[PDB]
Amino acid sequence: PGIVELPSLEDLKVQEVKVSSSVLKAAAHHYGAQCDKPNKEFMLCRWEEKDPRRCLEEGKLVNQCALEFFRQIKRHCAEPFTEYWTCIDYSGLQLFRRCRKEQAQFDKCVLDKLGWVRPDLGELSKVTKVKTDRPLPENPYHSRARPEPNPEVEGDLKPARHGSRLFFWTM
Amino acid sequence: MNPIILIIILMTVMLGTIIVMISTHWLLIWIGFEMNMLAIIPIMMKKHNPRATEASTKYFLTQSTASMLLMMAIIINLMFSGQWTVMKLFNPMASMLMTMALAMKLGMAPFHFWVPEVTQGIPLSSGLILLTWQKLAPMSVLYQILPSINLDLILTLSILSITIGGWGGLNQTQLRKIMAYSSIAHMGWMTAVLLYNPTMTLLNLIIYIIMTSTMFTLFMANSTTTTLSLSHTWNKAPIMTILVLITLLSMGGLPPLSGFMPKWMIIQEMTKNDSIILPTLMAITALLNLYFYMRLTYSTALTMFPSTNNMKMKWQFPTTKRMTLLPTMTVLSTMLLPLTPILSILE
Amino acid sequence: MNLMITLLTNFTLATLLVTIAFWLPQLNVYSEKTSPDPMGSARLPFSMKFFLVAITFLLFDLEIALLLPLPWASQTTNLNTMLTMALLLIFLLAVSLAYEWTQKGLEWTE
Amino acid sequence: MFMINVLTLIIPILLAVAFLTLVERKVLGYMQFRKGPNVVGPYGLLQPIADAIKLFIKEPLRPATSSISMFILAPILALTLALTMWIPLPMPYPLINMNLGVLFMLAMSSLAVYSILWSGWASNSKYALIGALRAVAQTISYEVTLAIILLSVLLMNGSFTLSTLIITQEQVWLIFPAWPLAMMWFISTLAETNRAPFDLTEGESGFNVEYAAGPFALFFMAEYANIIMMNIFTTTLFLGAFHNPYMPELYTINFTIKSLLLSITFLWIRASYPRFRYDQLMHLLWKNFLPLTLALCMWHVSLPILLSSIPPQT
Amino acid sequence: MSLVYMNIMMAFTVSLTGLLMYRSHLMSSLLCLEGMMLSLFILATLMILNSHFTLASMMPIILLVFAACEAALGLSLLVMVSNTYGTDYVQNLNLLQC
Amino acid sequence: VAAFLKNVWAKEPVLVASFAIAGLAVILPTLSPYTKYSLMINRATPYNYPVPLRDDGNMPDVPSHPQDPQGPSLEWLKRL
Amino acid sequence: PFFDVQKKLGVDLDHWMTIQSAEQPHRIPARCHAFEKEWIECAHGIGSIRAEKECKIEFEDFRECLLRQKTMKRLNAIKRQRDKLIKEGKYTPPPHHSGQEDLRP
Amino acid sequence: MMTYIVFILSIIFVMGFVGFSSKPSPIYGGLGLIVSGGVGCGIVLNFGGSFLGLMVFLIYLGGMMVVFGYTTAMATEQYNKVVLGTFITGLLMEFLMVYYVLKDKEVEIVFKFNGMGDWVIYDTGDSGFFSEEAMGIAALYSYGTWLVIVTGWSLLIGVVVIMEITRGN
Amino acid sequence: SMMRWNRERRRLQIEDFEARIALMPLLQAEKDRRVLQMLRENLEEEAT
Amino acid sequence: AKTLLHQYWDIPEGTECHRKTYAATSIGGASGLVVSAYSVALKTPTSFLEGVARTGRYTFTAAAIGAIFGLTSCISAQVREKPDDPLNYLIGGCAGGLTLGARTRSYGIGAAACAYMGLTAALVKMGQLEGWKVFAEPKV
Repeated sequence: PGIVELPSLEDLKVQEVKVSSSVLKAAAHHYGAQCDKPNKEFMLCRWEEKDPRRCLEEGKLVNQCALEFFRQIKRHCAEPFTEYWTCIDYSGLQLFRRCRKEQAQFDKCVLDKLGWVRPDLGELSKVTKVKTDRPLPENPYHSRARPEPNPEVEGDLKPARHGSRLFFWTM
Repeated sequence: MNPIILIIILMTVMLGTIIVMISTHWLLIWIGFEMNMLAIIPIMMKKHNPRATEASTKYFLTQSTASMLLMMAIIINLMFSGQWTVMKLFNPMASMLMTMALAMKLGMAPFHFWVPEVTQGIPLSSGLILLTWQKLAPMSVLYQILPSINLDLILTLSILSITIGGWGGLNQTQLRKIMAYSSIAHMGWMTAVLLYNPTMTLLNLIIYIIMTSTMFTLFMANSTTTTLSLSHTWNKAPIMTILVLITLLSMGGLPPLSGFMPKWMIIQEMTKNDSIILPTLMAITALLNLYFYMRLTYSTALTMFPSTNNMKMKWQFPTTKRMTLLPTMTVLSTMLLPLTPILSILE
Repeated sequence: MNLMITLLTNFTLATLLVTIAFWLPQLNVYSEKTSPDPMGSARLPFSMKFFLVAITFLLFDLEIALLLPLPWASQTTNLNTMLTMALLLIFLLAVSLAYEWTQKGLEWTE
Repeated sequence: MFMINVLTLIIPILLAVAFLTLVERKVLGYMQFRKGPNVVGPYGLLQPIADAIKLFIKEPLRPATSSISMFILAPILALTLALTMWIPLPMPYPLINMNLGVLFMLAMSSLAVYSILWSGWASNSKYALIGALRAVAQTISYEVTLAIILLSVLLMNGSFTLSTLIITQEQVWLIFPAWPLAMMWFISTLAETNRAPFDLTEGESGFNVEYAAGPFALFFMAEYANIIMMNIFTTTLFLGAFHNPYMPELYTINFTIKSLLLSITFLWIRASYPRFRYDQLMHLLWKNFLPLTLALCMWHVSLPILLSSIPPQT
Repeated sequence: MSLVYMNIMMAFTVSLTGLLMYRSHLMSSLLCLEGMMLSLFILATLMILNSHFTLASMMPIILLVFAACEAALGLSLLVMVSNTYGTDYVQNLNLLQC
Repeated sequence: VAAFLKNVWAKEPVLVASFAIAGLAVILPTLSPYTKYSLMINRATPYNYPVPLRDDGNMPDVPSHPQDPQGPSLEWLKRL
Repeated sequence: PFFDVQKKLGVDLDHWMTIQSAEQPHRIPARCHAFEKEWIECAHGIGSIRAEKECKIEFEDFRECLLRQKTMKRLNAIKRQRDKLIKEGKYTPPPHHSGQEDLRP
Repeated sequence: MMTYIVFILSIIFVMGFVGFSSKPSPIYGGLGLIVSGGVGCGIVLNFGGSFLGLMVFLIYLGGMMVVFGYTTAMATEQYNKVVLGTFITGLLMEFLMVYYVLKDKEVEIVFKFNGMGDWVIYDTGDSGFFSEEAMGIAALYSYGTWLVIVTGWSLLIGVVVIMEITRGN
Repeated sequence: SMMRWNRERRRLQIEDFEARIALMPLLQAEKDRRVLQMLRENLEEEAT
Repeated sequence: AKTLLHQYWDIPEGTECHRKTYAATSIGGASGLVVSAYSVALKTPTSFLEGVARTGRYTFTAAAIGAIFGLTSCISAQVREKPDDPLNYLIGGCAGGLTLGARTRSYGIGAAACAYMGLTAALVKMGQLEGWKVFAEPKV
């Protein structure tokens, strides 16, 4: 069949978010609140294109703005973030309920120094809208033309012509 | 034999068969088959005698082996298709395994070896149920899988079943074994025509169901199980002798009776597809069927066998049995020939 | 693989215990037992109630396996259909128990 | 470092069942105005060592084994099913953490009757076979009622994982809103271990009469391991103690305390009631335990939907 | 396909060739029936778990339960033979031929 | 209807207790009005991502951010 | 015959389990959801004969997605060639296929 | 060797079936098929199906073949050549197919079969915060109405059958 | 007491699911780049 | 044993006797093996030796029938210089019937087998020439 097209490594070389699980888990709410629009753009592109090779650059945009999150964490309130992620990281299950005091301290420090609001329950679970400049793909599945349907029946139901015609029957 | 329990069991059998009929998933087909055999097991243990236990053991073993083959076909079809619609299969092994699984279920030779034994060991109502209602569901299963049916296998099974049923019924003197071999021959006759026009298969199934029901109803009404008591019945009611004579005349496909309706029209769909030797061979085996039918009517009504002395007391008591649907099914099995094109309702 | 490691270690410790209990006292030279129960010569009677209660256990365990997935199912969206199905299934268990009560099942082994 | 954990789980099990025998001996002595073993050492500390070394040098009974392989396989399977089954207990973290640990223990407890069946089959005496069949029937029925009770308990919990059950029992104990299920589970833990007042394995012939003293000791250690297992299971699942994620040994001490008093309650109950009959406890389940258990299951599966208290899956 | 699939087919054919040419009583036939049970269960579970068909996890469990009840029926049949001839041998099943 | 109830209570207390508990478990989910609260609790759990939809230009019921007031909030579980 | 009670009285009993591409809880995708979707949309309302004569390419692609036979043959040939080339020793594997390459994240 | 573990267990699975294929006695056949059920459940468990594997342990092995042993204990009173011949025949066929799939890595019996290890058909995707088969089983009470209806009806009818056909009258 | 505690546990489950939902697009992009890097490496190795 | 029929019919009639003879012998051997296997399965043999004696008797008898019928048909087709004649198959069928009667220690059975096997081989030639199809594919 056809040759599968693959981008080379030159389109795949970026800086990496070399962070642990609890580091991402501690600031995940402010992650979803601050860098929301590039994430929505990238996953709308992913869900409508259904092809990684047509969304890669968009993901790069996310991989820029996410770093712009962490720098804003690092230069201003790095110590409360350190306390929060180490308290989260001690738990094997990574439960959010066992580090409420450090969560409140980090929230207060962020709200006074930079002012990011922790989202309420159900805010991140709702569906949003994206303004995107890419065109809508008319053929996402790469499908050919469907076969022509067979013609239907038309006309009035005429009576039987000369009966059943079963070797002697006229009725 | 609690009447509530018997009613519930009969409703379970009906529900299982209709679940096989009306479902669109293979699992529900197997569900109906399993519930049907599970609820038909107590029907063959009605009289509580060891012969019934023997017959039910053989029946359960054969039906369970067929059901395991049926899952083998279903799982192979799932592997090669990934979907569960009851339609043409997507693998030749699936079609082959399904074909002999349904042949085992329906008593088609050479998988017929349970049919003349089990029907010998069960009461006549259970024999009527097994030879009439059990054949309905796998006919529906075979009808819904006809695009993927291999022609050679079903033709070999059909001709082997017809020949073996005729030659096995040529020797037995018990009524139930003769009925079993006649059912085998009719099964082969109406499975030979399936791939060309299944309307003929449905018509032959309905005709065979009606005619076998008439035969079994007459056998329960006369309380006769062998050839000799069926000969002795002429002292009790000669009209019943006339009725069994005319419906056994109809049973061999002699015109102008109803039994000539399916098979002749089956031949009407053999020469359309350019096949000539096959209807001749099955007609010769139908002549064998008519030979032992003629032997039965010679023993029954066309002669006058010597009776015993106690018939006189039996002349002082009318038949008190619930002779249900005997006249309607007797008329529908003899004088239905001028209404042949009624098969059009089966399309 | 750690689970199978634990299983193999446990099975080998059981093998070591039975080897100590079976072959270690064979060093002793005590005696040979020639040895020349209420069961004299009769065949084992087929007490049908035990087989009946065994297959009753089998049927009840089968539909217990049917009844099982409620803790996982409790998060489903259609709660009314789940509630109807679970109540009707436990009612079916009650009906089968009532039938097994009525038709002389729970007598002579109550 | 995993095999060290396996060894430190499996060797204290054997020590704990030997000290089950010793503690049960002096408790049954002191319950009945007499005294237990105190001659061998200080307060009878060295008695289980004497028991083990005595039972590991004696002669066998030499039975006419119909199947030698089955006779060998029965005590190995019994000890395996008693010893490898202790894994998923969360004290405070299990050795192996399963999402379906309770189902795992339930399945192997349901299949534990194979040792009894093979012990009955290995002995050529038919009365031993009859006793084995009676014990198997009692055990499978009582496993049915255990299955229903446990099904109700984890549908109250909502998740099959045993480690989340500690989190479930944090505010209040499960015994407070499931006290009737608690009483049926207490009769079931009294009864499933082949114990008095329902001990039909001693009154009239055991299921291992022709078995040797070594296999008999193995069977007894296996039964006592199952006893401690299900006692600790009742302690964990009906009397869940407070567990700090940073300070775990308070939870370990607390559930050890509840396990010890529940084992003392076991030895208490076994020394206060006369034995039942076979038809008596068959009547106890099949006409008195099963409908109440079914009604409790119906009520506890209808309650969280009407109370808006459906527990989380995760 | 995968090799484990063909191993399950060979196992099912082994159970088939064991179920038909028996010499012992009906317990061997029911054991080979349970071999067919187990082979079909493992094959269906492997197929459903490999192709990520989430709903058809209803297939394996059901594929047991129904025939499991049917298997129980077979046990009762053997008990009937054990209540009639003493032994459940298949050579005693020669009463319906005549 | 009164003497038969006490007769079945004195004869078989277990059976009448089981029947009473089963009847209560049958009639109480319909009578108690908190079943809908469990329904909206189960239906609002985000097991999958709320995948955003493309803005054609006319959709006032959808927001452009999770913090915007429009859309379905989940404060009723917070208050209860 | 095939009685369609479900299409008659308009009640679903087993249409949801029938195909792999049907609706499932939490919209969990199968491995071959798109292939089956395209095959069904190719073979809808045109008859089985014209479906098996005209939509053979889509059904063959769906069967290759389900069974993965050509991928098996390709990967086996590649691995056998690697084993041969390590037998005569003309080519050596790179460090990124041995586990010492400083993986991407 | 490790990566073919399921296949290795599958081989043992076939061996387990041979362990009761010759059928010398029902008790030994039951033991061999118990071992085969254990290794087949291990095959299921290695694919990520914990729930179906514990269904196999809890019901097939610990709840139904227990009843099979209970029934076969009521007969087959306590105390072959062609049994052993069929055992060696099955051993030779099993080992011959083993060398076929270990040397050729491909065979034809009915279809084309490959001998390469099965570790290439698994999935690198994530189901999220739930096991796929867990809520697959859990969807029975929300979608499977008719199936649960017919299952309960069939099991109740089986109870009726047990009460009726074993009454003897 | 258990209805109060189950409601609190449901709130915590909603919070953790929201955290995973907000976290996962970065993981999706990383996995996409990972599988494309692996496929390109396998393709180049197969070529040479 | 479908391709064996094709290999039997791939050789032209009355051209080479040897390959037709071995093809007919293999067809007879296969038919005798099927008949003997069904006889052993249905009728229980007294022992292994008597069972393999019956199997060898049936197999060698049917193989001799096939070889004689094929050889006689080929020599008659050579001696008449007409492959497209049912007379050669009639003579071969009578030779097979005579061989079967000689094997079964009979002469009236041999004459009946002559008549019926000759008619059957004549009809086989009829179907080969005029294209008779007893296993007809569904056309309409």
